[PDB]
Amino acid sequence: SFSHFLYYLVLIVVIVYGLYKLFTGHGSDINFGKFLLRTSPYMWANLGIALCVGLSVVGAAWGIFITGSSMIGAGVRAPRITTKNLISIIFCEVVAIYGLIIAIVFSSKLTVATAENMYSKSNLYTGYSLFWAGITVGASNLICGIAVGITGATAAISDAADSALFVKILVIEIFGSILGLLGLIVGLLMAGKASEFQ
Amino acid sequence: TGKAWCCTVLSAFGVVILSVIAHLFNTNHESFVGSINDPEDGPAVAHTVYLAALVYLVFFVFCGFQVYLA
Amino acid sequence: SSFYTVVGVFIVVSAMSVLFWIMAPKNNQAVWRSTVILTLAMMFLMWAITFLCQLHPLVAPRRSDLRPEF
Amino acid sequence: EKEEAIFRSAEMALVQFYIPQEISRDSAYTLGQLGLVQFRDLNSKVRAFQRTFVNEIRRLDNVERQYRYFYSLLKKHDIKLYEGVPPSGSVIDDYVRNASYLEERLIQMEDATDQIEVQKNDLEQYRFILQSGDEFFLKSVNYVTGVIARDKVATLEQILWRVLRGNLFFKTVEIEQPVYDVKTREYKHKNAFIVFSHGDLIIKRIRKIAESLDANLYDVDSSNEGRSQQLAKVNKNLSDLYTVLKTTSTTLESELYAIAKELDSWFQDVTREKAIFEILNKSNYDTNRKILIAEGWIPRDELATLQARLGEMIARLGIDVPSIIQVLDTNHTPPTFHRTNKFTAGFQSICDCYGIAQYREINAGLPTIVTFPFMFAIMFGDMGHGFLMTLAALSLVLNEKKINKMKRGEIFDMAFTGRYIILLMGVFSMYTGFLYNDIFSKTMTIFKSGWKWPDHWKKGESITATSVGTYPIGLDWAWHGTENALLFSNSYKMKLSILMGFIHMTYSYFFSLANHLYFNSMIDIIGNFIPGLLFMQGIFGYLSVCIVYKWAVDWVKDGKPAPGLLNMLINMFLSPGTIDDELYPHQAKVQVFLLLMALVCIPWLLLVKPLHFKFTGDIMIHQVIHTIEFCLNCVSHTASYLRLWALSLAHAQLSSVLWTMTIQIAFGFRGFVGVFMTVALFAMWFALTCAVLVLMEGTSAMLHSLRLHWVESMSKFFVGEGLPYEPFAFEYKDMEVAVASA
Amino acid sequence: TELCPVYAPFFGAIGCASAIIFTSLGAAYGTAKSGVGICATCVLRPDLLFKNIVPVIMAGIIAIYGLVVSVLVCYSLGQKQALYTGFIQLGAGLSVGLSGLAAGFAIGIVGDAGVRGSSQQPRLFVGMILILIFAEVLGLYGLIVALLLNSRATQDVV
Amino acid sequence: IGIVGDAGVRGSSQQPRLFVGMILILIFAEVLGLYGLIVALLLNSRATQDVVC
Repeated sequence: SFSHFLYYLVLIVVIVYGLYKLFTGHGSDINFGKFLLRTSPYMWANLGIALCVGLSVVGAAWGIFITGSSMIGAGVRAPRITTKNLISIIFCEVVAIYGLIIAIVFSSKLTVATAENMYSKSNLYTGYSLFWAGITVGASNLICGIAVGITGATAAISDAADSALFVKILVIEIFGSILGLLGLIVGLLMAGKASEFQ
Repeated sequence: TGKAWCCTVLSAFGVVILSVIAHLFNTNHESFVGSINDPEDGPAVAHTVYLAALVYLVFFVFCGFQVYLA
Repeated sequence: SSFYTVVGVFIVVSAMSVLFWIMAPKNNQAVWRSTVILTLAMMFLMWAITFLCQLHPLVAPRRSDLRPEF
Repeated sequence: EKEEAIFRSAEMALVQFYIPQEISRDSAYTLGQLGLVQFRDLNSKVRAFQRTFVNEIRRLDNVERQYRYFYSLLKKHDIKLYEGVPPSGSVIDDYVRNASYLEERLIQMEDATDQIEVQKNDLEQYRFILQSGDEFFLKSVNYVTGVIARDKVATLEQILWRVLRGNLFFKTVEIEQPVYDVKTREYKHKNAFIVFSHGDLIIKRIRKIAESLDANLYDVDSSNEGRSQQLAKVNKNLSDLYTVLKTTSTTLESELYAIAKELDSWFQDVTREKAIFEILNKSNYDTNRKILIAEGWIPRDELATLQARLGEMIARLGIDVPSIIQVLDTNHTPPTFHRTNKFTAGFQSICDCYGIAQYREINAGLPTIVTFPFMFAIMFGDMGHGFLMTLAALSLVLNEKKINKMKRGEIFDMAFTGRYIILLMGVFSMYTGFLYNDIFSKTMTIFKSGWKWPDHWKKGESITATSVGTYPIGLDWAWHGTENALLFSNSYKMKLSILMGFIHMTYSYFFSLANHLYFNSMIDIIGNFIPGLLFMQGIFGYLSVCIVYKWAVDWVKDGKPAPGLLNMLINMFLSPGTIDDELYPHQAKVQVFLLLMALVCIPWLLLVKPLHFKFTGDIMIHQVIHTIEFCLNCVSHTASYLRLWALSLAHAQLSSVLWTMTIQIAFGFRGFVGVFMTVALFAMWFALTCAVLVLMEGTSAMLHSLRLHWVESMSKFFVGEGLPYEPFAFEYKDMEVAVASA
Repeated sequence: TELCPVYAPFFGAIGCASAIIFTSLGAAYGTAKSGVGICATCVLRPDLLFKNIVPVIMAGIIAIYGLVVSVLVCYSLGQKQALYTGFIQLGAGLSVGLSGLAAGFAIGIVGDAGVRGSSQQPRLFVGMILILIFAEVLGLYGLIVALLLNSRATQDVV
Repeated sequence: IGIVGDAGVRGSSQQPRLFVGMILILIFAEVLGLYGLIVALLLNSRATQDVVC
């Protein structure tokens, strides 16, 4: 397709450029380390925070529409299921709660660094830490929200089929929610020793 | 028809609002001629808005007579 | 003026609320009391918020389009 | 005395009616006119001979169906009804027999006139084809001509093109008036068509194709004016058929006029009879003593009126009805009844849409009367649009009696029912627009400004004002047109949203307090109300008082840095005991005390009630779920009240963009072009103001105010699940509504 | 300068654009999907028309949140702002925009499903309202994070 | 031209009168390439006009 054509073209351009730089003796000109050193720690920290909250909300809303569409479809014949299938919606919400909490905790670190200490060891560490912990929390939350929404859709269907079948799928939903909790915990541990910008 | 009543309502609101606007322009009100981007004319804008309010008054009278007649 | 302006307006509004609670008409007395007293509470609260936000402002108006004559 | 019953639901008593059989209809009618008894369905369980009066209900339902058929015929002929002690019992039989007899006669007449109409339509179509021009018939049998439905003309042309393999000379002409078709009972538009071909086989194939599409084919004599004789013949047939149709229709309309002057009274009487027999079907029929046992819910203050009216009815009916009323205590849930009036009916209705109040709990409609229009007003804070919507509501409420007893529809009916809702929304929107100092995106200059611009400056110079005072009421008009107006007003409106939401939530939670006191659930006070109140105050009430205090303190004059309250609140939890900028002395100690209090209140709520149950089950999990929900809500609802500021900002920006576009552009022109441009741009600005600001933004603000009352407010106190009070009462059932509900 | 390079306003301007654009896209998806559901429902049940408008309004609030953040980060913009400030405004715009995008998509899908279900089962309207409230607080969370970042934008920037 | 000519020859075999209509639409599709040619010719005329090294 067109998108795959762009993927192949970009790969070809990258390989040709890297080989040209390598052959001409300028392979080190593609300096990822220097790029990481000279890039603003603020970009990494703010991208981490924004991607954390945004991806957590994306997963929460994702699973909400999955579970909710299935609940409303299954409620045409079984309107009883709605009240206790809202637990799936809550499980998807708790994901965005995780993302929001991490965003608040990380934005607490977004102080202004001094000009001569912008790219210090600690400031670069904080930028990388907030970036990667934000991606960890946000992506784990996106995955957890999608998974919990899928399981809540199956739970709504099973509940509509038989009242007794809901609790087992709810246990599966709890197992799904543990993933977002683990992403929260790891994001907190990754930024645990990250100082505020100084 | 309801066209006459709708035009009557719009024209009465036009008379009221454009009369207020023309008066505020004539008195060189802060909210209307205070800014540099706002018209420099002042009372000259007030005259135009008064003429527009009079046009809306003519429309109001015509449509109000028509709706009562119909 | 100061926060004491808010306190004085609160005193006046509380006096009005108490005297209306005492003097509320017997017919629909709960309706009268709730509607009037809660309306006074909300109106005063929002006035007090608007008054306090302007009491000791941290940001002053700034513009580049005000003509010198005004 | 007569209980107001608007703060809490009216007090209910369950009463048994010991109705004798011979006066059952009279008793049911008297209770119907009284309109204060909601009857329990004692025959609710399914069993043999469950309803004693199935036959009466069947008879009266058949009579109602016949009346609906009569009304359908009356509307078919554009005939208007005459809308201007119980019946004898034989009067009901007379209604049943008359309904059956008139139904038979009217079906016979309708069938006869329907045959006449269908034959008239056939002849009219044939005349219309014969009345076509000569060129319509210009490119043995040489063509096929007929009338086909408009929805099938294209299909017929495509099919004829394909069967004839091109070589198609097809003409179709629209018929101006739709023609009724008995097959679908639809007034379908039709087209007269002609198609030309030579061979007999292709003629018959075309005829079969057209007739398969339900096209009425006709035989035109010739392509020349020789068809004039057929046209004259059709005119003669149509003349005779018009005479016959008038003869039939005059008699049919005479009968319809005869029944129309009394159809409404018949419908009212028959509906009342069916209602009383429905009520009697809810009564146990004790055959041993020929009594009907009726259990009903009645307001306790109306019990005297019940007894007086039933005593009067007994006094009229001899003295053979002893002790017809017996109040009996029960464990059934009483219905929830709030005595509303024209003013409070709409607010009670909008609260009852979420759910019916529990019996005797605090009614949310009474606070809603003010809080819903005022929250709307915060999100709709424009004096211009507030005045427009106030004018609409005033037109609704001043013509209230004229609009009552008037056919409204749906949008007009909604506007009329919420006319006082719209009135308070408009009045409060005028007030909140005054406080925002906003009228059609412009500002008022009522009082002296608290800001003094510099003494002198040059054209286009950036000038900053000096605070010389405080604006008495509203936002200072010096902010209009400044490049940092939104900077100040966003802080103002964000803090205003937080503060008003905090006050609303606190009021609702104290309603939960008063519910607990009324139901004497001190366990709920100790283990559910107090921990939640302390949590919610010590966090967000502390935030609100911090907002107010930071407003009260002059930081520039004192030389102290104005603390960021968001940073303050976040560090209160993340970094307890450390203060970046000190709002007040001893801030660290007060903040750590508040944090420990709020943290303790979570085990408090989660344990004190279930441990009180266990030490003095499902109560544990219920309380854990309740505490989780409350702790999430205490933060999420405070956050949700930011929609007040959000919608106020959107409303103000929409007003500004609608003013700066359209109407403001007109002010820069002169002459006749300027005057016409001003007129047209005002018309455009008013149309977009009504459609976007009043209609779109108004509906958004109503919905978000309703959300904040159902979710943020009523989650604090409103238990719900109550049974609505639906007393057995008589009413004027409309024939339009009856036919529309068929 | 080091702390205020010339391209620093790019992140603020593009964060403002993102805040409005992604929230408008979410709100437009919500409006379109819910509105198709409403039109499908109200062919046979026109009495539920104005009752079914709720998902469209809850989609509009998403774009309103984006507008709020765009206004804030626009008034924080400046030619000589710090890279700290520009990335703060980028983070605010991106957070609210992505949250509003997700919330509006969920509102569209859930509102479509729920107007159809409430056409078939009136008891589903309350459940649909509840799910939409849950979907709307997600855009609210994105707004809250944007508010935190914007509040911190003015700190100690020189 | 490909799309319109395909449609117009498939429809002209059934309707002879459609030939002139297909010709008209094909002329309208051809003037697109003609406009591109005109733009290219004007550019090429300016390619070396007032050009120095």
